[PDB]
This record gives sequence, structure tokens and C-alpha cells, in this order.
Amino acid sequence: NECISVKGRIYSILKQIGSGGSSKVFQVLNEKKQIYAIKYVNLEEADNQTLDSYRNEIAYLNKLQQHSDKIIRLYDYEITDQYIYMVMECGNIDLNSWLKKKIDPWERKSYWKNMLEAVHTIHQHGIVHSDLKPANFLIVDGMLKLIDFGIANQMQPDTTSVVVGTVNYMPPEAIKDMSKISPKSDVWSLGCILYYMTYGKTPFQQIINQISKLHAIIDPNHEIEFPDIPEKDLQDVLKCCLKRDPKQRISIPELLAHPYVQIQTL
Ligand SMILES: COc1cc(N2CCCC2=O)ccc1Nc1nc(NC2CCCCC2)c2c(C#N)c[nH]c2n1
Repeated sequence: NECISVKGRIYSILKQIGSGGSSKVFQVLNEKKQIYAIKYVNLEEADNQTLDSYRNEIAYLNKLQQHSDKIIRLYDYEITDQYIYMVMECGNIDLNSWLKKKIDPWERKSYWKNMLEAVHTIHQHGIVHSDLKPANFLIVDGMLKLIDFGIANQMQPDTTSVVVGTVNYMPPEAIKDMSKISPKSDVWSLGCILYYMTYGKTPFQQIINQISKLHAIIDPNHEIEFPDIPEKDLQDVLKCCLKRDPKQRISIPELLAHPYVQIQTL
């Protein structure tokens, strides 16, 4: 029965999808019984940094949905000094949750097109995400749609039996730069996702120790395995995305002219 009004519309809370720092996301129904997601942010306590991060996400979300429908839509929002409410397109599920249920080749290359389109358009407006991973994409309408820009607070799914970030998607440049960053590091992370989507695992999901994992990612003399497969253009895509040198890695504009994307059958 718990409810939320935003501007002058009432919405019913079916459940809570997820939560993060000071944020919650709810699955809700509007008055005419249509389904939406609402993100809630409690601003009561909040640095001037995160305030600006939350303001920055809303503006980019509003700016970017005009240019692609592979970005989750922001329909309405309400922002005061105390709270934010954001009424948004509601996904069926996030791609990370879904991948952990163990893909038709054609759904896989359609999803890939979806991700490139979304990441390409945020690149055209000056954003490099930097921490792309499956959780950033939502399945809706049989498509993948991007939900974050790396900018704001990364939330996590709520379970109903209560229970930690991943690192399998981090590009080599990010690691070696602990001692601005390229559009090319989003290519790395997308390759890991596509790799996962094709070989059932991320390129270093075996190295269960995390510092030896970090070293593999950066190691020139540590080969990534690309088992032969029927779709050889999919093999090529993975090979070029997962080049360690960002300068030699394939770019998004190149990926969009690649045969895996352009020739429509396997
Ligand atoms: C019923 O919908 C879902 C269900 C589930 N899950 C996961 C496992 C079990 C389950 O049911 C996952 C996502 C959705 N849909 C959905 N989630 C969103 N956020 C989640 C938060 C936690 C991290 C992922 C993204 C948003 C959003 C924002 N911000 C704008 N629109 C959205 N839509």
C-alpha cells in the first residue's frame, strides 16, 4: 500500500528493485496501472559533491534520451533540497542478473548492437563511463538499454533474503593509472561483456585471487583464450576489443562498421 507521488501523480510500490548509497529504486504502477521505475534519493545528508553528481546524471539523462532509445528514459522527476524522485522506464531485469541464469546467437549480436549504440551516444556528448559492466544494462522491449553513466552512485539489487562490486571488466589502462581516460576503455569493458556473452565467462573469471587477477589484466605475456567458434567475425570483435594497448584497441566508430554488426547473419 506504500505510495509515492511525483509532481501530481500517485504511484503504487509493487516492490523495491534495488538500493545503494542514499538511493532506492522501486517498481511501481501509475494510476492507469502501467509499470514504471522510480528512483528515490534522500538528500538530507549529502556532500556538495554527490549533490552535483545527482544533478549531473539528471541533466545528462534528459539531454541524452533525445538522441537514442537505448538509454533508459526519464519521464518525470522532482528535486528539492531534501529528496529526488525520478520516474523512469522500468526494465524487466538487469543484464547481470539475467546472465547468471545461463543465449541465441542472434539475440547476442542484437544486444551487442544495442550496447554500442548506447555507449556511442554518450561518447558523442563527452562522457566516458569508465566502469561499464552488465549491471549497467537493462533488458526491456527485447533490447538492452543503458542505465548509468558511471557518474552517480552504483546501486545493487535487493534480494528478499538479505546478503560487492566486480572487477572482471576493468581495463588495463585503469589499473596502470593508479600512479582524462579514453573512450577506448569502454571498448575493453564491452568486450568483456560480449566475451562473457559468448564464452560463458569473463576473460579472467578463473583467477579467483584478485591481485593475481589484476596482474593478468595488465600482463602483455598473458594470452586471452579465444576458442574457435562458428561466428568468426564474433571472434575478431572480441580479439580487437581486448587488446591491452588502448591505442591499438578498436574504436566504437570502427566497431559500428564491423561485419559482426553489419552483415546480418552469423
Ligand atoms: C522489475 O525490474 C527489475 C528487476 C531487477 N531484478 C534483479 C534480480 C532480481 C530482479 O527482479 C533488476 C532491474 C529491474 N528493472 C529496473 N531496474 C532499475 N535499477 C536496478 C537497481 C539495482 C541494479 C540494477 C538496476 C532501473 C532504473 C534505475 N536506476 C530505471 N529503470 C529501472 N528498471
